[PDB]
Order: sequence, then structure tokens, then C-alpha cells
Amino acid sequence: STIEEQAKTFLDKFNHEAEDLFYQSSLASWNYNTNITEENVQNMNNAGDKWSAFLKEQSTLAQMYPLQEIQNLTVKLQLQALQQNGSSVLSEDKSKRLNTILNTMSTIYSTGKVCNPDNPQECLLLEPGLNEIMANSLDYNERLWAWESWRSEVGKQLRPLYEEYVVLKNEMARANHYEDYGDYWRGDYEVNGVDGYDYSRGQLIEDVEHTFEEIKPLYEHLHAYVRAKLMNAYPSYISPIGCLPAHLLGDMWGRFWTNLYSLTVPFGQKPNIDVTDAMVDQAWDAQRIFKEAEKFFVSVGLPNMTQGFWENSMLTDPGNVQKAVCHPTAWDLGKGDFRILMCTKVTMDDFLTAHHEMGHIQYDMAYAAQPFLLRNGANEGFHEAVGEIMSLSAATPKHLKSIGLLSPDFQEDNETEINFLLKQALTIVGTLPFTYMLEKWRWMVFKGEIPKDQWMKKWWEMKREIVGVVEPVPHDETYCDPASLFHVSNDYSFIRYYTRTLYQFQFQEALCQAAKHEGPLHKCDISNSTEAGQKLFNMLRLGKSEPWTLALENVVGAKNMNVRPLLNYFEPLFTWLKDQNKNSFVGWSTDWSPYAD
Amino acid sequence: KRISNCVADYSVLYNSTSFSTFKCYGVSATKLNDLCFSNVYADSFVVKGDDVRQIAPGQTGVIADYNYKLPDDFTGCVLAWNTRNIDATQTGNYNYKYRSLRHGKLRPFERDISNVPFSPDGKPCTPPAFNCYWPLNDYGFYITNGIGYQPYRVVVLSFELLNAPATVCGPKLSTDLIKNQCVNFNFNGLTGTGVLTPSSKRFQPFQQFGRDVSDFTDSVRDPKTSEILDISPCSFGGVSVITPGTNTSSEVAVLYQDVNCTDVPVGNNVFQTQAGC
Ligand SMILES: *[C@@H]1O[C@H](CO)[C@@H](O)[C@H](O)[C@H]1NC(C)=O
Ligand SMILES: *[C@@H]1O[C@H](CO)[C@@H](O)[C@H](O)[C@H]1NC(C)=O
Ligand SMILES: *[C@@H]1O[C@H](CO)[C@@H](O)[C@H](O)[C@H]1NC(C)=O
Repeated sequence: STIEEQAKTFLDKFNHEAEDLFYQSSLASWNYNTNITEENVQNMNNAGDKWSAFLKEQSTLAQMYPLQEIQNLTVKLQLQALQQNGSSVLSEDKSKRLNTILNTMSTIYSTGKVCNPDNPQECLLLEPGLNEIMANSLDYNERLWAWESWRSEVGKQLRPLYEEYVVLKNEMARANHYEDYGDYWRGDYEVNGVDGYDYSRGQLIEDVEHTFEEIKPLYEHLHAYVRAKLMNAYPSYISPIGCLPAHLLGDMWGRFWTNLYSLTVPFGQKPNIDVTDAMVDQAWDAQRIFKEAEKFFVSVGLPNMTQGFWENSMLTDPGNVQKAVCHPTAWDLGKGDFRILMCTKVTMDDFLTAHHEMGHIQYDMAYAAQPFLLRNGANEGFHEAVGEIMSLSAATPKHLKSIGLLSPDFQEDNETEINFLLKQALTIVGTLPFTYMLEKWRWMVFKGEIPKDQWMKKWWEMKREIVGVVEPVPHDETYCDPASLFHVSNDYSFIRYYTRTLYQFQFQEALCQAAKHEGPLHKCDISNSTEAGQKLFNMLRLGKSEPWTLALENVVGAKNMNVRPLLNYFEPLFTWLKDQNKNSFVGWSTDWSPYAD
Repeated sequence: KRISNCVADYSVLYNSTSFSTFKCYGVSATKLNDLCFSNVYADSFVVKGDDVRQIAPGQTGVIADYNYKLPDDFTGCVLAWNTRNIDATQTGNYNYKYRSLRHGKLRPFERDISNVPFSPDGKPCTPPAFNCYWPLNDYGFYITNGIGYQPYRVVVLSFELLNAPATVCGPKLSTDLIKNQCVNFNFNGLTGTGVLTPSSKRFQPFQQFGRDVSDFTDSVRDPKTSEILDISPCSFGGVSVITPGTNTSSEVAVLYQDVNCTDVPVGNNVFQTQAGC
């Protein structure tokens, strides 16, 4: 009858129709994901386009409802979500031009390959082949050539596309009354009108800078230690006071630093924390790993999994004619259909990834009772943070002792403790400066603090300044290295991983608060105690009905982003880093480079 | 659905169909045979898993309210069983639609099969109009679907007991006969007390209950087996004491003035006389 009653009517019809429509879209997606074939991708763009067009066409009706009339916040956020046109509100030529340029990126970067200079037959793509060698190879020339060729073959093909991309994306942001696409990213945490649970857009930059100022000394010490260990592993290559080459960090761009463990192991004469060999010993398959993950979920208080997951989802690499992608992805589909794609091997990393995606789908099942477009995280980072909570809790020795591997007489000396702390710290720390530099660099590229012919010089200068990484060879304006990364060329922001990392230790402390935790934060396991279960569940289901601020103050009792849980987690390891690097230099020099000498 | 002149025993019910949910809210669940049904309404339908509990007395749901309303007034049973395979398909069975939203809840024992767009303002307009929004949204019923919308087949038997010719009314177990005994008897709802014997009286086939010049019931047909039973009233006598003079002695003897020496409860010796025992 009234404005809000008919708004609720339209939004509930939207729920009851978008349920089936997005379920059909995700069914086509899942058919493509479990079977890569042209018929599957032709199914994928039918219902997916029908879903995007459904959103636009029902936004043309939701925009007729004025937004500044609903006093409530539950349905006002639904109206906000439906009234957001997405990426279809521009001029007719330029909107489709930006879309087809993004599609061209997603094609060329993913299907690109590099070829042997002396043999134009040896050609291989990025994953696998290039990431496995630059994670374990000891050859400078091989890693350097792969690192150069991946950014040469497709980085050039992405540079003019990125040049058009920044302009068209900024035009789209301006058409949606945003400052830039950096402001669009800052607009993901944009709650309004609450007066106390509110959060601005520039405050995202404020918080990121202020909470990375504390990371900077810890990351400086870790960078000093990894440079010393790279001296140990790759002698006569790097300056003792300089930065690090970009092809010695385990991955393509220096994002993940876990692979350095084989060459940055503190005390190798001690039992290994990696339990992949133990998992091979008992001849486990994927099914046993996933069932043990579900059992650990039951132990902390989260429910079992439904029939659809074990009846529909793909769990092992096919290999045969029904070839399919194997990236670990959680899939929210509605109708009780919450799926996971992982081609799982017998690996400890795969065990923690299984826990990661189990946590994602448990989060999805918890918030499944939400309205359809509120069937998502309160913000972007909480999904990833909740997923990583289970990996972080399961990685502790307190969980491996209860798994069944690692016979239950495990010592508690500081040696393996420090080893595990450093092994986790490589990834946890070294992903933060890269996130900071990438997010700020893209923010100011979209904002305009970099002239369009200065992208690479500043990008690598702040790889040196923030991350302490030097490109081994000079780069002209021809290439595009940031666009040669998965998240830049596939429309994904990167600050969500920073939020994941900080909320990860925040939720660690929160879940150890009620779990009668006795030692420091590193040994804490959330297993066998269900109180952490409901303490995380009073998070696990709110969705976008309430802001992340109310949810975060209910979880940890804090109002703003904080990394102090991480600092206290690594503080004994921080002292260990300070003690070990007394014969080396703590810091990095941005003037040194392998091509500058 | 109305059923007639039968038992509806639960044991035979179990073999034909197995109910994941088998609960009578308004009546006894197990004794579906005991209850004497008249104009029973056995209401069969298919709903998603969450809608199974929604359609139940004491719990009001939009799917329940606007499709098949269950207020507390009826006495009835919810019987749900898993029919995911038949009611769902990988392509998706859009056969079933739910009225997720409607102006008002259905009246008791009221049906609406209408597919007309719901009017948020309360004034129905054409389906192409933006203002009118359709209430019937297709079920999400897939083989791939999870328990959230998994199909289940539910029948609610809502009935007004003895509000019509009684039709589903379990025949109780019969203590068929007793011979030459003063007991109580029930000829198919005809209860009395007396001694029962076989009856050598040829009742006209159409009539089953007898009567006498004394106006009492000589005989009546057994319902379970159409054989006639003679009825006689139970023995009643007047105990009368014989004694010599109390001065002469203290011994006595008793006379039962109209019964043979059989039925006396019983004194060492008994002697049957034309008078009595
Ligand atoms: C009732 O059924 C029993 C079982 O066969 C049979 O012996 C009896 O004659 C039947 N009586 C009537 C009246 O149908
Ligand atoms: C009982 O009988 C005795 C002897 O015949 C007699 O003496 C007595 O008076 C009698 N008493 C009565 C109450 O009849
Ligand atoms: C009592 O029983 C005897 C022997 O069975 C029988 O002759 C007599 O008729 C019975 N009494 C009556 C009143 O029928």
C-alpha cells in the first residue's frame, strides 16, 4: 500500500525470481567449471547475460522507487544494491568498448604463453610451468628469462589495453559520481546514514596507511632476513643492503612468499612443519582430507555438509576428456546449492586450501537465510578472512597433533615453534607491502597522481620503496607488469586481501578469547570448543543486512582496522628476527638494481 | 480427498509409503485407524524443504498462508516424504509455483489456484505493468539442488470428525461371542446385560433386532457373523433361611428360590428342588 510496502513487494519478487535466475547463471558457470567445452561456455553467457540484463532492467524499476524515503536499513541496502547500475551506465559506444577491452584482457593474459629464444617450439603458458620453476629453480638465467618473457609477450599486449582501461573505467566511475576507480574500490566498504557505525571512503586509505606503518618495521626485518637467506641460496647476485630481485620471491610478482621456505629455513636440522609427507604416508585421497576438514568443522561447532555438495561438486582432477579448470573457488548458487571447485592433491597446502573453501561455504550456508542480494559478505574482505581463519587455526601444531599425523608425542621446543612462525610470516607479512603498493599505485593511477606515461617507473620504484623488490632488467613504457597480474586484468581489487590478513588475526584473538587459550597466539587452535563456533557464527550469517562495523564490534569489540593482533602474534618472532639479523643490514636500498651495476 | 468405509491402519500405511515426517498435530498420530473420519480432506502437494515445516498448524508461513492455509481449527496430520528425484530435474522443474506474497491469509479450508500478479498497492493491474508483481514464483527444484529447496511431498489430512457420514472409521477388534453366561454384550452398538445363547428364531432377513410380547429383546443378529443370539435376563432369587427354633439349635440352611444348584456361589451338601436350590 505505502512506499515501503510496495518496495518490499518488489524486492521479494526480486528475491524469488533472481534466486532461479542467478541459480541458472551459476549452473551454467558450474557446467563450464566442471567441463571446459564450447557448449559449456555458450551456456555460461546465456544465463549470465540474462542475470546482468535482469539486474539492469529491474534497476530501471527500482530507481523509480526513491531511495531517500525508507527509514529502515535492512531494505534500504537492498534498494541501494538494486539501484546500483553496475557497469552498464555509460555512453553506448564506450561502455561496450570497456567491456570488450576487459574481455580481451581476460582472454589474452590467461591464454598467453612464452617461447624459447633459440627454439620457437618450446612455448608454455603461465600456470603451470613458469610458477613452479620460479618457486624452486636455483638457476638465475631460467627464472630471469621466464620473468621477463611473461611480461614481454602479454604485458606489451596488455599495456595499450590498460591505457584505454584506466580512461574508460575512470569515465564509468565519474558517470557514477565517484572520484575514481580507486574510489569505486573505496566504495565497497561504503555504509551510510548510521551515525556511529559509518565509514568513509578516504578513511580506507587513512586506515591502510596507519596500520601499515606498524607493518613496516616487521616487514623490514623480515626483508633483511630473506635477503640474507637469498645470499645463502643465490650468492654473488644481490647487494647486502639493497632490495630483492623480482624472480627470487617464489612467484611471478612477489605476492606470495611461502615458497622461500626451502631457501629461508631457519633451522633445517629440526622436524618439518610441512606434513605433506605424513599425508602421503597414510595414502590419503581428496575425500579423506575433505571429510577430516568437515569433522574439524563439527569439532568447532559448525554443522555437517549437505547432500548436494557431495553429490554435485567436483573434488579430484579429471585429467580425461572432461577437462576443467582447477582453481579453488567457492560457489554460492542459492537453493541450498553451495559448491566448491578444487582439484585437490595430497598436500598440506591443499589441506589448508580445503579448510579455506570449507569455511567459505560454511559462511555461505550460514548467511543463506539472508535476502538474495544480501546473500553475500557484509564486505568483500570478511568472506576471505573467515575462509582463512580455518586454515590458520588448522595449521597450528595443536591441530596437527589431533589430526592423526605427527604422532602425538610432539615436542614444544622453541626451534620448530620459531620455524612455523617464520614459515607463516613469509606469506602473511610479505603479502602486505605488495598489497599496499599495488592498491595505492592503482588508486593514484585512477586518481591521477601518476602521469599516464609514468606508470612503470613509479610502480617499480615503489616495489623498491615499499616491498623492497627490484626489477632485474629495465622496463620501458612498452610493457605493463601490473596488468600482467591476475587481479589487475580480471577486475578484482586487492585491498580485500589486506583486510583478510588483518581481520584474520583479529578473529584469531576473538576465537581464542572464548576458547580458554593458554599460550601465545601462535599455538592457538579453535578445535574441540564450540564457543568460538557461535562467536564466529554471530558473524557468519549477518550478510549485508548489517554493516561490517556492527559485526566487527560484536566479534572483537573494536571499531577500526587494527594489525596489533598480528604484531603480538609475531612479536616473539620479531625478537627472533632482531636477534638473527645482527650481522646483516635491516632495510633496503631503492637505488640498487641488478641492471644498475 | 475423502476416503470411505475403511480402516486406514498405520501398519499398512508404512509399507506402501514411508513418511520422513509422520505427525498428526490435531489428533493422535499413530492411531490413524482409530479416528472415525467423515468428509476427510487428505491434501496432497509438493513443497520445498523449508516449506515443509511452514505448512503446519501453529506455524504460519507465506507459502502456507497464501497457498494452503493451516490454522489451529482443523484436526489433521502432516505426512511428508522425500520425493526429490520425481519433483526435481537438473534442468529444473518449474511445474510448481509458490504464492510467496498475497494480500491476506487463506480462510480455513479455502483454496486459491489463481495466477494473477500480486498488487502491492492493493489494486490488481495487468501483468505487463511494472507496479503489479506476480506472486507465483516457480519452485527451485533441481537434482543438483540442496536441502534448502529440495522437493518433498506433503499431505495434510485436515478433517472435521463426524461432520458428515462417517467414512474412515476403524472397526474395533471383536470379542465375538460368549455362551451361557450372565455378562454384558454389545451388538454393534446395542449394549446390555444378560445371558447369551444361540437363537433358533428365523428373523426376517431385513430385520435384525428382536422383541417379545413382554416387549423385551428375545434375540438379535450378530453383526460380525449374521447368526442370531437369544438373550435372557440374569437370574435373581430371594435367599430365604430355614431354621429350627434358635432355642433348639443354632444351625440353619439356605434356600435359593429360583435358581438351580449350578450358579450359586457356594454348605457341604446341595439338593436341587422344584422350588430352588
Ligand atoms: C466374516 O468373515 C469371516 C472370515 O472369513 C467369515 O468366517 C464369516 O462368515 C464372515 N461373516 C459375515 C457375516 O460376513
Ligand atoms: C428353650 O427350651 C428349654 C427346654 O425346652 C426351655 O426350658 C426354655 O424355657 C426355652 N426357652 C425359650 C426362650 O424358648
Ligand atoms: C439348572 O441346571 C439343570 C442341570 O443342568 C437343568 O436341568 C435346569 O433346567 C437348570 N435350571 C433352569 C432354571 O433351567
